[PDB]
Amino acid sequence: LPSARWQYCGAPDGSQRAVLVQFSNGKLQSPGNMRFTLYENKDSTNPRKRNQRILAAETDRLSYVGNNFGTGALKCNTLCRHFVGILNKTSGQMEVYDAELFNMQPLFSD
Amino acid sequence: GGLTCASAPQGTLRILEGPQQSLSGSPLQPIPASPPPQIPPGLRPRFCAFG
Repeated sequence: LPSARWQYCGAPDGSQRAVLVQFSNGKLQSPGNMRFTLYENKDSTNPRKRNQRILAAETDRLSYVGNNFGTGALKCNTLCRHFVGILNKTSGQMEVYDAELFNMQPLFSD
Repeated sequence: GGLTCASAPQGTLRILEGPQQSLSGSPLQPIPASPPPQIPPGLRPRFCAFG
């Protein structure tokens, strides 16, 4: 059975994280037209706030927002951990990195 | 300079931590079964007729 040699190159300080997005209303057939912007909290002194992040996705018609804090932050980001594996098919080596999962949602204000 | 969607993942790995089963020995009871009530040895009659 096909197997890969596992390596956690991972994050140098653990400060580095990749970014996974999931859309609550399904898939985007071809999101190539989406622009993602990652926002971080300016407060680096408060351990609670220093890991707060907002991911915004803008389309022509709607905006999506995901956050890792508050109601929008969901349980899967903690109870479980997410990683990204980059497999080199030639070497059979899988490099594994920490990942952060954002659940994306639509933007409207009264 | 922004973030763009990249190629779809080709596979998923789900990790869980699991221990294994031991041999079946099925040691039902310390002193097992319903041990039967029984005769005290010898006993002897504790009663006699008159005469």
